[PDB]
Amino acid sequence: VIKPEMKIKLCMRGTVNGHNFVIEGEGKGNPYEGTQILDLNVTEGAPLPFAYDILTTVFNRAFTKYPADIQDYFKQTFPEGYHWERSMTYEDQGICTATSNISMRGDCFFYDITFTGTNFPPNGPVMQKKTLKWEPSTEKMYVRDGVLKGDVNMALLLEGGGHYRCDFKTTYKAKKDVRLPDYHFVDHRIEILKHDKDYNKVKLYENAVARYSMLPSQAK
Amino acid sequence: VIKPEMKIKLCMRGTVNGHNFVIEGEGKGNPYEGTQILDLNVTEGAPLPFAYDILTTVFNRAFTKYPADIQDYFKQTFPEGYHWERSMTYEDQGICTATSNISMRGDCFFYDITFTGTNFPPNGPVMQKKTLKWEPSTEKMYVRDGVLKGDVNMALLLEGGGHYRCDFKTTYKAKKDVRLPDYHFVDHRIEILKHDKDYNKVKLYENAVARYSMLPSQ
Amino acid sequence: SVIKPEMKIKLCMRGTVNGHNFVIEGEGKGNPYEGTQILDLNVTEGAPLPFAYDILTTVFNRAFTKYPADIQDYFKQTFPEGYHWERSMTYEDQGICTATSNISMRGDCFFYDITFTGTNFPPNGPVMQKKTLKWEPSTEKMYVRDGVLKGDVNMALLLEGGGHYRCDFKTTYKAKKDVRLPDYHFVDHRIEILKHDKDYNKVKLYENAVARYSMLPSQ
Amino acid sequence: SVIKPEMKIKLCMRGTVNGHNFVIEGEGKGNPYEGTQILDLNVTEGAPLPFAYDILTTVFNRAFTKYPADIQDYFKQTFPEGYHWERSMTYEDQGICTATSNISMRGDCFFYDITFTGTNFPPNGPVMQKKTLKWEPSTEKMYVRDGVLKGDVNMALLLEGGGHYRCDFKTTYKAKKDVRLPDYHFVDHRIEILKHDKDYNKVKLYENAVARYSMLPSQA
Repeated sequence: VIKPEMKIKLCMRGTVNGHNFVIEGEGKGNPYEGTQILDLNVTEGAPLPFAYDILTTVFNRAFTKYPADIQDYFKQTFPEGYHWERSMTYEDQGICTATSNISMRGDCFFYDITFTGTNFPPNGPVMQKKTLKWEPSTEKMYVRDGVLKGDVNMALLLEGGGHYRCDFKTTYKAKKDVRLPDYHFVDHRIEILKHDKDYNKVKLYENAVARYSMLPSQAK
Repeated sequence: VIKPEMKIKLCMRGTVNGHNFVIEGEGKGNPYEGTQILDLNVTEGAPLPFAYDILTTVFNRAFTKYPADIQDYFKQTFPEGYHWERSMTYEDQGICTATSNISMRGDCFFYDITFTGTNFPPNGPVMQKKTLKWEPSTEKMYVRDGVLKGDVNMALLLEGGGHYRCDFKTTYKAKKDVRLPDYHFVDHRIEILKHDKDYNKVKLYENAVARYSMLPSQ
Repeated sequence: SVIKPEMKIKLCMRGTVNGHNFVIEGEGKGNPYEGTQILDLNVTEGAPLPFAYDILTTVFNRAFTKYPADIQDYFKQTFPEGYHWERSMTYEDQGICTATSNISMRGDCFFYDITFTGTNFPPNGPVMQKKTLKWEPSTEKMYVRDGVLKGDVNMALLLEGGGHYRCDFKTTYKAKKDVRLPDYHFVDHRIEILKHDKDYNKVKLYENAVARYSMLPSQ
Repeated sequence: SVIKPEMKIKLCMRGTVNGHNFVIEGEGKGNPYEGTQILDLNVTEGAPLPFAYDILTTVFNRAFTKYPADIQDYFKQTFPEGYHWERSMTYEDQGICTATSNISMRGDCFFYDITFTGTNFPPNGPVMQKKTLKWEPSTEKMYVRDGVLKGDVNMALLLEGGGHYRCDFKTTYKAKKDVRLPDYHFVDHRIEILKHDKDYNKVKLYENAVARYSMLPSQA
């Protein structure tokens, strides 16, 4: 069902700081290698008045390299697919939510996305477009109430060299009965490969890899 | 331009726990008295699988009784209007956001609303519809960076007794330059006065009054 | 009843904020059924304090609360044995403070044994640069949870220049014995520093608190 | 260098959780460059503890971290003068703990002066009911802010029954002298109770901690 190469099509409807916008994307990736590339176009609301980086992790954990010894919640859930829900709590009290309904037809994933951003300070690094990238990260994956949660401490690198923190809490909900994983980690590195001046066109890459801890247990 | 009686029309497009919905409403109230009634209809996604109460405060601070010694940020901004943004952090990590763009044509307010709910536990009081009402509340109003913030500790009274807590942080953003208020309070009491079985049809009322502290300064 | 219309207060606080250890002693008195009280506070170790004194003030007793008769008073009925309370204070710039208080009584005197810890205040923030003027008056939401009484309050420091710096308080109040619990209600506050010396080595502090239900009628 | 291949540890903690005062002494030793250590802890007042001991364990020194040559070691650099740390621990059911530790050195021994406060734990929650099995292994995000080092980590307690109970840690580590500051990096941990007596009056405690950059390469 999940092919070695899969295409992607998406549509995000968003509001941030009261500015409405729509973004469409198309791309492709390699689910079993945990890599993917998307081409994103702002089709309504351009140019965006806020840092593009707040959006980029909203643009599918099917694209994760899972070792054989950890259950792959994400690839098991197709063709039926899954949705996810996320809260993003920034350290200056900007709060974003997003939801994404993920389906499959043929060799293509489709995502139907909403994004809301609230309460960003006008002089803060989001509304002043002071961000450079997300740092790579490690997301903690755990089962709760029969679905999978993933929490990650994310940080934007800023112009100037400091960081701006955001706490992600995501719940990933399979539309079929899959084998559930044990507690584990997904290491990520998301990167904008290219963009025009106002980020109306963006080329976006993510590498993600699941694992257990590298440290052995002593209490055994 | 804000009349003694104003009408209201609204539209909400919402998603909670992945469930999309659309609610339309109409009503009216008395802005200088701080009271209003709305009639709300679920037009898509009926029946809602969650507690209707999580939406009700999202269905306009123009409907507030302001004494003359507190600047009224809300009434000053019309006819151009204002927009607001809110986060609602529940104690069990459900997080909702909402935005509303509020305009006026004649004797009628219009609201264009989004609502997103994330990460509600499936056996919690929201997804199990165990809520009875919001308690009345006291919102704290303070100026920040030229606009008006209001924060309020909210609580849902639950079936069975006990409360479920939610922290609201709102930013209200005037579309023209207004006189800003000093720190103050808005007391509220919101109530669903009638509903049908599945809350497809709701009649909703709010009373809100602004004030300084009732305690004198030493 | 052992809560007399006039009661005295004695307290000791051991604290640490931003790594700086300190000890504060206080003595005072108030009128419990009226909701008013006065304290004289002296820093006995770690002076001068490197942070805004206002972070400490609400930790220096809900026994000093005016309770209308239709609202159950959780607090006075806990005595003579008393009660303890535990509090988290989460500031908007990620400073987080905890405090605990054990409140006992002998004769016409309350005694408080207090701890305070402050973590992660930004070095240029209004706490460590002492930019605060006062707390604003407040409304605390009181609700039963798990057989004890919780109170949550959105607090705000007025700062030099008229902006505010927000703090969310979450307190649990726990009677040493079983007592009748209240319905949901509110406690309004106004806390004020009446006098201080330049480094806040000596502070005179006042509070007024009054419980109520909502003044708005119900439909 | 004053940091020897093997260092001893002595510590005193004064704490309060849920109204319950206690004092815990400890002694042990570790290998700072290997990132490993063992402590033996003894409750000297307030025994037996009425709460899950796990809440205390990460408060019982990042000098014990294996740092690679390409990441600056904030912690080793700050001795003999030492450092202090400040920590908030926010649990998902509104329990909030703080801790502070002052870390000094004489000869081949570290000394820690520790406070711990725990507030607002629910009485039927897993803390007060002693339902915790262990912390999961974790990945702490390390970043400089205002000339000192912060570390944030998403922690989880494994519970009886197999679910997890989340806690968000925010730490600030503050050197007592000038040191070379590191770039953004990670510290992987695995903390374990190796042995304990019936009421946890005596506990033998191990940590392994290792600093790293991300394992994933950049496409930028």
